[PDB]
This record gives sequence, structure tokens and C-alpha cells, in this order.
Amino acid sequence: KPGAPWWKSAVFYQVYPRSFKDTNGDGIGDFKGLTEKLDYLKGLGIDAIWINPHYASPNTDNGYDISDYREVMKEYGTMEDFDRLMAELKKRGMRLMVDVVINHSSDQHEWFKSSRASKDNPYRDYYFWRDGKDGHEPNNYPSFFGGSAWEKDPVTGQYYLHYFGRQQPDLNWDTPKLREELYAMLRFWLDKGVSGMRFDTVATYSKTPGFPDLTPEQMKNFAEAYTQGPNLHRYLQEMHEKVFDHYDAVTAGEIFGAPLNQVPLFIDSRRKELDMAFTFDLIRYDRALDRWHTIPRTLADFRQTIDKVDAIAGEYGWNTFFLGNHDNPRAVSHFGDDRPQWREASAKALATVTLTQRGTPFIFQGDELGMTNYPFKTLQDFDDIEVKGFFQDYVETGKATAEELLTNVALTSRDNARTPFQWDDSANAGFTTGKPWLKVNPNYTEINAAREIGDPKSVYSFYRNLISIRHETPALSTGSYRDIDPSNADVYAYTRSQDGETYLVVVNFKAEPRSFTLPDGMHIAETLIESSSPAAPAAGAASLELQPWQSGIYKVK
Ligand SMILES: OC[C@H]1NC[C@H](O)[C@@H](O)[C@@H]1O
Ligand SMILES: [Ca+2]
Repeated sequence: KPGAPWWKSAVFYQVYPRSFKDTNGDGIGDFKGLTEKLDYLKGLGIDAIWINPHYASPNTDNGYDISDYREVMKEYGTMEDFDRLMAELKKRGMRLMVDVVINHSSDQHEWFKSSRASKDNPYRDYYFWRDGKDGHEPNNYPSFFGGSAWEKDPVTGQYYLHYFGRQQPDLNWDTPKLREELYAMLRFWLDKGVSGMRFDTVATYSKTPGFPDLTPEQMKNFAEAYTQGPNLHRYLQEMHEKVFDHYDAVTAGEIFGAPLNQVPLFIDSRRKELDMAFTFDLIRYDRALDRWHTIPRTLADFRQTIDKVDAIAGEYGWNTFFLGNHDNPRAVSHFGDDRPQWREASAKALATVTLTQRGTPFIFQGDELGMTNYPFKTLQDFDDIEVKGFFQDYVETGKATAEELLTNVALTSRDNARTPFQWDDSANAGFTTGKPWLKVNPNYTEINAAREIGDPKSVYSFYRNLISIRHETPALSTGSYRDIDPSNADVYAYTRSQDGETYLVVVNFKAEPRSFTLPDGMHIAETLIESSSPAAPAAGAASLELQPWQSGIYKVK
């Protein structure tokens, strides 16, 4: 003692409700579906669930465009269903983390309908309204979802700001009354017993006074420029002081776009801002600036990025660790090898990495099954507004052909992570009895929960066993982290240590046999678990012979 907070040793599971489990045949997942599957998650060993936005929403961005912060999304159920989900999680000693989207609201939110009525409306300053310049928009800000970040509203002739979709106007945190409304809203959910909140694009809350144009340089990486608002930390510290200081909920911020060196300002516990951070340096380590092309990287880049992110946590900060989420391609497809002969092996290898990283691991729904990217055939197979945005910015402008967009976005699209969870091999993998909102991956015939749960050699069983091991081994949670050799592009090896106990994690990222020599003086003591291994090393081993994609966790001496 002091002991570590429950969130530092917990294993979280991210549920994208819309695609988890449908119970009424409309093809959309819902609260009753998630509730019916809590035993599944409890059995896997999950301590807490983070659910994507579940509030009233027109769904132009699947929940991230909120029209009423105190009502549940019609598609997911009623408040009664949300309350029941809460109660069932508690009966199982599980915690719930909800998504908080307060960088912007839906343009259907009552605040916006009011704001847009006139320049003198009491809600005018709840958003950003500005006069155009030189015949066009206020400045050159681009939107993440296509075109300008400024939309003209003829009702007043001014433009309103939207970093994301035109139906997601940005909230004006410079307005005290708006901040107070957001705080009351957070208390509304916190009073219901919510255990955590994940703050969507938490680094963009502060806008730059005067909205000057982005420089040519900033334009190439506008995501970073939007995180440089001068009042950001003041706002975060105020929110902590006014809200979180009065509850025992964990806060996690999605720091997208921010330079890694600034992350400590968000998570250093002494600053009283956020408890932990979701960074994207790793998950986007091979993504081009335009966000739809990929750039070839090696394990050397992968581990060096992890090393830099871990270092940033220092002694008072804390990181979450994830290899996938609802905005990125599937982990095994992105970091592993999803070819049939290597999918399971690499998926287990990635699981070992995830569950042995320093920080709070988040498992995205389906990754415990080894789900893969989807085989998109036409641009119409994508539902995502972001893909429509790339079409607008790159195809309609003649920068790329529709075929080039398809070829590339098929590998990076958010829709890859949004296909229905594959429960079994019944119609539409047991996700729905109706027509799914997004097509189920045809590989559900071999990749599904029912098939993996009863098989000791499945990806699921491996995740389950890793989660047990993590729970029983303190060092694998809060222990220190040290990369054995940052320049090695074949075998990822590192140690986790705490209170004199040290563990070695070794993962072969190559589809070929490789060798690993332990550091001078270090020797294998015991083997906790291995995947794709014919035999464990013998006690005292000073080196290991690795099979393709083999992974293992060992106690060393
Ligand atoms: O809200 C905008 C953007 N924020 C980040 C979320 O992960 C993503 O799904 C959403 O579209
Ligand atoms: Ca439904």
C-alpha cells in the first residue's frame, strides 16, 4: 500500500452496442442484447465494459451526434433497459464506462436549434458562429468528415463550426453557461452509478481565439492543430474540480491528434485532469496523414512507439493499451496476419502483447475471437460517414479514383471493426434474426463464439487464460516495463517487474522460426503460458527457440 486503483489492474472490454447483439430483429444491437451477454463477458474475465455512445441521436455518426444527453438512444432501448444493464453489471461485480461526447452535439440538439435562430438567442454562444471572409468560409479549417469545417446557415448568414460532420456542430467551451450545462449532464449519469467516462476527442475542446488560418504545414496535419487550443487544460481542470472530484469514477480521454509530448498534461495525477489516456500513436503508426492510406512499418517501429508512449506516462500518469477499437481495422488484420493459416496464431500473439502491456488493456469486441477485416467489394458496402468524406475530398476533386479509394479504405476503414459480432453459425452469426445494419463477415462459419468457447485451443480460450494470468500477476498490471531491444524487427521481448518479481514476454512477429537470447544474467525460471509452442523452455534456459508467431510469458531469475 498504497494500493493501485481498481482501474489500473482491470481488463476492459469495449462494446459497440449497434453491432454486439440485436434482440428485436431490426438488425441493430441493443441494450437487452448486451445485458443478455453479460455472463459471456464475465466468463471471459472482463472487469469493466466501455460502451460507445448510447444517447438519443440521429445517428449520422452512429451515436457520436447527440441530440439529447439525458435520453437513451431509441435503437438501444429505454432508460429502463439502461438501468437494467447497470443493475446486471453490478450483480456481477462489473463496472460500466460510458462515452462522453461533448466536443460537439447533433445539429438536432435543442441547444443548436435555438442557437441558430438569431445572433441574440440565449444559446447563440453554445456554438461557434462566425462571419465568412473574402467571400467564403471564416478560415481554411477542414473537417475530418469532408469539406470545410464551416457550414453557412442562411437563417443568420453566419457559418458554424464543425470539426466533424456538418450535423455535429462544435460546442463552445469558452461559454461558462455551456460548460455548466455539460457538468450538470455529467452529474446526471454519474448519479446513476456510472463507473467511468471516456471523453471523445478530449483534446479539441479549446478553439483558437480569432480562428486564424492554418499554415500550409498545419494543414497537412490539421488534427494536431485542433488540439492546441489555449484554454484546454483550464477547461479539463475545471471539469475535474466541478464534477469528478465529487465522484469515484475513472476518466479516460481520447487524446486524438495531440503530440505525444503533451500527453502528460492530461494524465499526470497531480494535475487533476484525466486518469488515463487513449493515445493513437500506436494504432495509427502505419497510417498516412490523409488517414486512408497505409505506410509499411516494421516491429521496430511498433515497439519503439510503444516505448515512447509508455515513457510518457512517467510516475504519475497512466495509459490504456489497445490494438483495436471501433474506428480502426481489426487487430489481427492490422498488426497480425489474418491469412487462414496464421490468423489464430497471430491473434494469440497479439493477445499476449495486449494483456502484458503496462497500462489498462481494452479488448475490442470480437478480437477475443480473432475476428478480421471485412471483404468490402464496392464503396456502397461502407456505411461510415468518414468514407463518404474521403470520397468528397479525394474522388470528387479528382485526386484519386473511386477504385483507389476502395482499395485503400478497405484496409483502414472504421467499418472493418463494426461488422456484427459473430456469436455462432446460425443466420447472420446469431447477431440478429433480421437483416443486419452492416453485413456480417462470411468467415463467421469458422470464427464465432459458440465454436471457440468449448475449444481449449481457440483464440477465445487463450484470451481467457491470459486474462486470468494477468489478474493473478501484479507485475503484469502495474509492474514496470522495459523493452529488451528496440531495434529488433523480428521478436518483441520485454520484461515486467514489481517487488522483486520479473516476467519476460517474448513474441515472434515473423511467420518463420526465430531465436531469442535472454539478457546477460537472465534465465528462465518458469513458463506461465505460450501460444504456438511445441514445448516450454527448461528451467534455467538462457535462450529460446521460437516457432512462427509464437508468444509466451515467463517468470525469470
Ligand atoms: O465524434 C467524432 C469521432 N470522435 C472519436 C470517435 O472514436 C469516433 O467514432 C467519432 O466519429
Ligand atoms: Ca435491436
